[PDB]
Amino acid sequence: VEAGPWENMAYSMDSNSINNIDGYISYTGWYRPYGTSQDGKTWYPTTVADWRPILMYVWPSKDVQAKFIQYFVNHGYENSNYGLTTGSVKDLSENTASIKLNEVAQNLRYVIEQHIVAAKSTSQLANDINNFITTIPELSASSELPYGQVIFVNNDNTSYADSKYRLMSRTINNQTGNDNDNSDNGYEFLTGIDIDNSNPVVQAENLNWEYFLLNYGKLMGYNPDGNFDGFRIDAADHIDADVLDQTGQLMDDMYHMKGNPQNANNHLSYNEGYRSSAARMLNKKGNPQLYMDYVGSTLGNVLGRANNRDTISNLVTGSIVNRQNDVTENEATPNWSYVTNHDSRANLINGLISKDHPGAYKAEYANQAWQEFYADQKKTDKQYAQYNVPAQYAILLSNKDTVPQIYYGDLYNETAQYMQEKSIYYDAITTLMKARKQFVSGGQTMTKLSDNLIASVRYGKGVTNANSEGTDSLSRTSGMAVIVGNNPQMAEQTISINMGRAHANEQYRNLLDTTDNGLTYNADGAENPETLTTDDNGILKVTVKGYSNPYVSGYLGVWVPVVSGNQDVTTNAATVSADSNKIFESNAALDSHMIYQDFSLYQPEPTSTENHAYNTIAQNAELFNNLGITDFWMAPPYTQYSESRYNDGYSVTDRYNLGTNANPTKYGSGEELANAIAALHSAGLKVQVDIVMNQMIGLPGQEAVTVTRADNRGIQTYVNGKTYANQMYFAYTTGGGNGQETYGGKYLSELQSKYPDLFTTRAISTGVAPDPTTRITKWSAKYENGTSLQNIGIGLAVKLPNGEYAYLRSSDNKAFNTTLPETMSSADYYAN
Ligand SMILES: C[C@H]1O[C@H](O[C@H]2[C@H](O)[C@@H](O)[C@@H](O[C@H]3[C@H](O)[C@@H](O)[C@H](O)O[C@@H]3CO)O[C@@H]2CO)[C@H](O)[C@@H](O)[C@@H]1N[C@H]1C=C(CO)[C@@H](O)[C@H](O)[C@H]1O
Ligand SMILES: [Ca+2]
Repeated sequence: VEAGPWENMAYSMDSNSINNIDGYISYTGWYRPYGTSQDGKTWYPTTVADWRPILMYVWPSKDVQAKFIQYFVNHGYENSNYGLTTGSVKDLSENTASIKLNEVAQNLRYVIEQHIVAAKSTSQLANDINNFITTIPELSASSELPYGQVIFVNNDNTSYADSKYRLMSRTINNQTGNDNDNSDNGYEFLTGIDIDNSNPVVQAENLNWEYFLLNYGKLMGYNPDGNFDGFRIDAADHIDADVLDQTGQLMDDMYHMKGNPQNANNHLSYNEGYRSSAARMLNKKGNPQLYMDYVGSTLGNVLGRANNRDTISNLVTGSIVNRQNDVTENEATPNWSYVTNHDSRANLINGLISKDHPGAYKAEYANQAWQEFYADQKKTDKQYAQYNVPAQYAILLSNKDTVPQIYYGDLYNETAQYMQEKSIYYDAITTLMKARKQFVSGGQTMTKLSDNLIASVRYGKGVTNANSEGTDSLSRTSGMAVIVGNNPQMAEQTISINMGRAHANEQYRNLLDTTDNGLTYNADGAENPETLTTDDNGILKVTVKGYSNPYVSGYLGVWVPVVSGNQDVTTNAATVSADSNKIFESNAALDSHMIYQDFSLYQPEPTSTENHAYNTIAQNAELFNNLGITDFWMAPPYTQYSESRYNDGYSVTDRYNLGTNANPTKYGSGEELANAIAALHSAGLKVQVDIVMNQMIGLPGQEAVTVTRADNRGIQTYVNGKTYANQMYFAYTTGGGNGQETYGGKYLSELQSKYPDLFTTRAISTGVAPDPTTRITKWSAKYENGTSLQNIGIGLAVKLPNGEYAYLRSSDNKAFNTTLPETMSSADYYAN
């Protein structure tokens, strides 16, 4: 038998003629048989270009084999001379005899080869195979059960991808496991390939990564200054909280923060979270990072809505700090707060999209939403945009026991080129920002006046409460009164504001007041003059009413002491702590800080080198200082997934490549980053990097992994009554770039030498220390909890009829012996 069906065997038994992922074969995959035939008699050898889809030759069961035959005969491949018509195959099924189905399938092969020769290509065949796959539940992508995630699990078939660790949802107070707080503590999975931050080797790699960022410019040989001072921690509610302990440990080891509030405050770190249980967690740990406060939502519900506003009293209570009469130090949870951030603006725009492209797929256009938003922002009767933006900032910037965070997109038109266009709110917000540096310090009292209308008073540096004498020389000339109403039809009336007994018989300047059309900064259109003077007890009598304009819907008024010139009420941090077990303490020295978010998701790509965000912030370094900003939050500077929607930094490909001249990020190059940070340092600011330990989206390398269908907590779940566990999945899991290759684990030896305690301190979740003996030069499933569903499908893995997976040895892959289906391998099969 020199010519025959034995030529269905693979040309060679290796990767050169058989598609495989880690040795495992796919039903969507292709192979090169030795030869092919269009009639059964004449057989021709393949060249290197003549490959065929495996679904012509092998199937997961007799049922699918019969449905393959039936489908192909019904969709173009009918031929009565080879026993293949719509009624000859109509009654085939899984119960049909095996040799009969094999014979019918062999005849179809000949008819397919006739089709191939008629078309001079396999293009139509490839399309028919893909179309057939979608009609089988088990072969299509829909087998993975949208929408959600899968967890990677242990299996001897995917032994390389095994793990002892994968401790899922060890988040916030659930570090130990054991959720007995009846409170929202967050969950492991968000979106993309979830990094196992429970793995000791990964925990060591995070410390490496953090050390790299903290010494960036030095280690790259760029600007020798220009290294990051701290961290904004992304997705802190969705990572094993061990890494929060270990970040704090590293920073304390490097910079000696436990002793000195000065050292702590110069290396400010803060955790992104939308769950109040994080406050408790951080307090128990001595506050290694700042807790993200929820006063933004309160500000939006009370001042920002069009109609159905919450009562003005919500501003005193609706926060991690009660500010009805806040006259103490070191008691409040050290926190950071915001009027807006990049996600808040995004959720506004991404719901305006739902009206413009109604229920449709977004991925395509919608700058029309922004044109609508910009127009709406200028209107009195706003459809979509936030009301009372300046008043929201006035409250945020005058609040005690917090580090306020200003949003780039509230100072600038965020979809324009970087810092090219100022927002309508630039004047109001920057006026309040400079006034903060000059005036706000001391105890806070928020007094309700008429169900709408609240006076928020700060008593000045060294003035603890309303009855105190001043201790500081600036006590007399410091403090602020912020008047905020949220009823645009409020009756015109007079009000009495207690400035404190330290401010008796004192002249106060009208810093900001409301007019018919907007705001005034020299009392021009207002109900009050340029200056008012307190009575003998320090009460200020002021006139107020409802207004309706683009800036104010209700009332906004701000009063500060009359001063001889330049003033600065920033309190310098102590060089010895009050507690010593605490890292951060909510006091006047922390309250003197102020964060600036430098980016938006809707920031454009730069049209020139001069429009690179890093170059623009190098140019404007002194402006940020002049505005009273001392803590610069920079966007994630990492290399991005090319097809990510916003190009923002969160969809990470390479943790260590922050951009080159040839291949910059959205924000610029690494050398530009180093210069930018040095420029900010020269202006007197500290700067922190957005660090993203939760996920890496868009790794290019595929890996054969064993997976189980899970909810966002990483526990197995059911979807419309269906589930699966221990299924083979050909997921995109492997990569990291040349940055990970060259810098991954590079500084673990140095860290071990300098700070041995990093790798002997046992983590709470695991009970073992970070492991510096393995370097992560490349990411793979072994260091991953799982992934969001990748639209590939679960039932493509080729199992043989005996039950075992089909495997192909190939130099890298030596887990098992080579065992392939008889149809494309066994000479002994074809001998019969
Ligand atoms: C995008 C953001 O998603 C997650 O935060 C979610 C909360 O999980 C979710 O509960 C909701 O928060 C509200 C909460 O439900 C409610 O109790 C309270 O009254 O109000 C909350 C705010 O309105 O919505 C937020 C987001 O809108 C994660 O916790 C965040 O880490 C995540 N942001 C990060 C992470 C990624 C990568 O996944 C980036 O896409 C994003 O830009 C970055 O900021
Ligand atoms: Ca996670």
